[PDB]
Amino acid sequence: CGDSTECSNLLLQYGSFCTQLNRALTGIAVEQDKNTQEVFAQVKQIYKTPPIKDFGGFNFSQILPDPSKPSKRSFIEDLLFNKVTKFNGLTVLPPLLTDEMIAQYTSALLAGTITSGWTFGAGAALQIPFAMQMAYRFNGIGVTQNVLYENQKLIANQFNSAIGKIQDSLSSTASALGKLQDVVNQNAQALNTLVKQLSSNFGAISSVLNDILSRLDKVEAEVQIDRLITGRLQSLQTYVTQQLIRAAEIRASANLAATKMSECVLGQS
Amino acid sequence: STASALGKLQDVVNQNAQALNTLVKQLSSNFGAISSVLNDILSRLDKVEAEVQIDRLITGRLQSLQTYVTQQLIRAAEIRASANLAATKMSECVLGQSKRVDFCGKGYHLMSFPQSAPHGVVFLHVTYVPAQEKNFTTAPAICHDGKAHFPREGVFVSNGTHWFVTQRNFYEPQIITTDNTFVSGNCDVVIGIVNNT
Amino acid sequence: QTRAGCLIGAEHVNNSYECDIPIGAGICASYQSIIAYTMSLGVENSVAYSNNSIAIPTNFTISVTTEILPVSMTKTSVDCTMYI
Amino acid sequence: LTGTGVLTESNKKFLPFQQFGRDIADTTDAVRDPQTLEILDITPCSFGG
Ligand SMILES: *[C@@H]1O[C@H](CO)[C@@H](O[C@@H]2O[C@H](CO)[C@@H](O)[C@H](O)[C@H]2NC(C)=O)[C@H](O)[C@H]1NC(C)=O
Ligand SMILES: *[C@@H]1O[C@H](CO)[C@@H](O[C@@H]2O[C@H](CO)[C@@H](O)[C@H](O)[C@H]2NC(C)=O)[C@H](O)[C@H]1NC(C)=O
Ligand SMILES: *[C@@H]1O[C@H](CO)[C@@H](O[C@@H]2O[C@H](CO)[C@@H](O)[C@H](O)[C@H]2NC(C)=O)[C@H](O)[C@H]1NC(C)=O
Ligand SMILES: *[C@@H]1O[C@H](CO)[C@@H](O[C@@H]2O[C@H](CO)[C@@H](O)[C@H](O)[C@H]2NC(C)=O)[C@H](O)[C@H]1NC(C)=O
Ligand SMILES: *[C@@H]1O[C@H](CO)[C@@H](O[C@@H]2O[C@H](CO)[C@@H](O)[C@H](O)[C@H]2NC(C)=O)[C@H](O)[C@H]1NC(C)=O
Ligand SMILES: *[C@@H]1O[C@H](CO)[C@@H](O[C@@H]2O[C@H](CO)[C@@H](O)[C@H](O)[C@H]2NC(C)=O)[C@H](O)[C@H]1NC(C)=O
Ligand SMILES: *[C@@H]1O[C@H](CO)[C@@H](O)[C@H](O)[C@H]1NC(C)=O
Ligand SMILES: *[C@@H]1O[C@H](CO)[C@@H](O)[C@H](O)[C@H]1NC(C)=O
Repeated sequence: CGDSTECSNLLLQYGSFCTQLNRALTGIAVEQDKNTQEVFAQVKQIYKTPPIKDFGGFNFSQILPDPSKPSKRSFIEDLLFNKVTKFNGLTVLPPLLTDEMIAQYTSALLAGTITSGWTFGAGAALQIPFAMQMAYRFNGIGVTQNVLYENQKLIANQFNSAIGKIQDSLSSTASALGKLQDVVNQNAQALNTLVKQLSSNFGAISSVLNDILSRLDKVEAEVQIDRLITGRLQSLQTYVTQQLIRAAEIRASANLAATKMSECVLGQS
Repeated sequence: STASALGKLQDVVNQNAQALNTLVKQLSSNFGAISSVLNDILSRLDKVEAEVQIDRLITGRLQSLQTYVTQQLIRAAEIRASANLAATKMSECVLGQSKRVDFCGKGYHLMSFPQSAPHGVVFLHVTYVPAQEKNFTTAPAICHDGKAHFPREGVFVSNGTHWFVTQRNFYEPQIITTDNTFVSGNCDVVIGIVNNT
Repeated sequence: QTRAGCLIGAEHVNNSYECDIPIGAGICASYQSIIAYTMSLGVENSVAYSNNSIAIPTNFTISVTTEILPVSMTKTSVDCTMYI
Repeated sequence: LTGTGVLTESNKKFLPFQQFGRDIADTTDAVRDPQTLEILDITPCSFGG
């Protein structure tokens, strides 16, 4: 309608479509916070790594949080953030969890899984040196722990070189994060075409309510307004249905992600 | 005693009831017609004109019905996914012990029991959770006569004077003998080798 | 005034609790005169990590938990002539 | 042209034959006054939830 008494009166007797639309949108909006909470919020407490860093020769400085930065985001996170790239009744609501607490959950996970191991996923976190957690993790793929302790330095160097190569590949190669960019583009174009639909006659003499109201009388404008209302309602319904389908897909993906992080981070799948 | 522990099933039932109720209530709407009752608009009117009003009512009701069907379809897909997960839990946790972490209960899994519920299932998961920790002191390998010895299965600990081998999830000390140790090379490469007998 | 807008009828505090009514942008409220504040991710502890220390449990407990899964809904049929 | 909003000064420039500008969905963003001949931009009044 956009601030029209006549339009509100005409829309009133169209049942309760608007209530259903708002309810569906609110449900799918709550579902996002539900997804984020059920993914990240796996740990009862928040852990912090000790300042003294000596993990048997490995090096995690590029993935641990950097206290210098105000956001406490690790280097790889900053590279990722740099890699990835009006008002007509539609609004965008902020997420419940901001970036800083998300970073803190990631840091807590990443610092528990370094010193405690997998035990912090079941009961209370139990300290254990990293060079022995690797022996335990070899012992789980049919390779005896005999191998590791003669190859500590070679394995450490290979790990450092690999992580550096990952850093360089992420920094240089573009479009390495196509999936997230695709999701964002899909949402943006859906909103954009929904906005653009407002300039369609739909059979009416014009695409602006105020002008046809101001140029006509309140007997004949009825039909034109009705055509506009039904067309716009159809478009909005279509957009809502598409949103529902995409939300179901994203929920499936988030369930997969939660399973992956529960199985591979908190233990050896 | 504690209610509100069964939110999911109650929510499902309420959603179905609300959808049905609003579908029924949609009959009373006018959809731009002159009234929401067919008989009166038929009686008060004549032939070639009331047809338009009846068409308006028909198309409005048809749109409402299609919307209801689509919502039903989406909910059915969701319930199908949930039931597939339920069947998986039925198959691999009830009929056997599971290894994947945090799939059936928090902690190391022991078993499950199924119980019915008006439109679903209730799993009682019996799990295992340790407690009452200590510290002790660790060394990755023990070399006797210059050659290393790794434990066949367990981990090395000590209480200050005597070294012991144990398992990973329950404090249980044992003296060390060849029966639970195996040799590999000589102790000059591993970082953490400590003397013992 | 917050990042998500503003609150009228609430009084800000500088504490940290695991809140129950999420407001948004990290801010969230509680009753206790209604108050709003910054949520606490949890009680933060530091594991006394070193390279030569472990923590072996000496006792155990058995806990019986429950979970609930819907499996189906009611089966409905609708006519066309009778309804429309 | 009937509208409702808040008027403010527009720093843009119109061509002499230009009358008013719009950007998307027939949003008349800037308008020149018919008497004094200056362009002021229109922004919608504040709304929220
Ligand atoms: C761990 O990795 C970091 C990052 O690469 C290292 O820090 C850099 O080390 C190089 C070589 O020592 C220096 O030229 C850089 O100036 C360092 N950068 C910063 C920001 O400190 C760090 O030395 C590595 N540490 C270990 C033990 O491997
Ligand atoms: C093992 O001993 C350590 C100390 O060597 C104990 O560590 C405590 O950790 C908490 C958590 O940060 C600190 O508040 C205490 O001050 C530490 N105690 C000290 C330094 O004496 C630890 O509690 C002991 N037990 C276990 C299971 O780790
Ligand atoms: C560490 O554990 C060992 C194993 O029990 C203890 O050694 C025994 O200690 C008892 C009590 O003093 C004596 O009666 C036994 O004769 C000891 N046996 C041996 C083989 O030494 C030891 O006392 C413990 N030490 C500490 C510091 O806890
Ligand atoms: C565990 O870490 C500590 C601290 O880095 C190591 O202790 C150092 O060991 C070197 C090698 O002999 C000495 O030069 C230092 O003086 C020691 N410092 C302290 C504070 O103890 C220890 O060697 C490491 N142990 C293992 C098994 O990795
Ligand atoms: C374990 O004991 C052996 C021998 O008992 C040590 O090996 C040598 O011991 C002699 C006698 O004290 C020293 O002079 C040498 O310097 C030792 N060699 C080396 C390479 O250390 C060995 O050092 C002992 N290791 C530990 C961890 O106690
Ligand atoms: C392990 O924890 C259990 C749980 O409390 C302890 O069992 C209790 O032990 C006390 C002392 O004998 C009894 O009075 C209680 O009746 C026991 N609980 C139950 C439910 O029977 C057990 O003692 C602990 N074991 C150790 C070695 O500390
Ligand atoms: C505490 O909260 C009050 C009100 O929210 C605020 O005025 C004050 O600056 C905060 N900090 C301190 C140290 O009082
Ligand atoms: C428009 O005409 C009125 C009436 O004569 C006059 O007062 C006003 O100054 C004129 N404005 C301009 C811009 O010429």
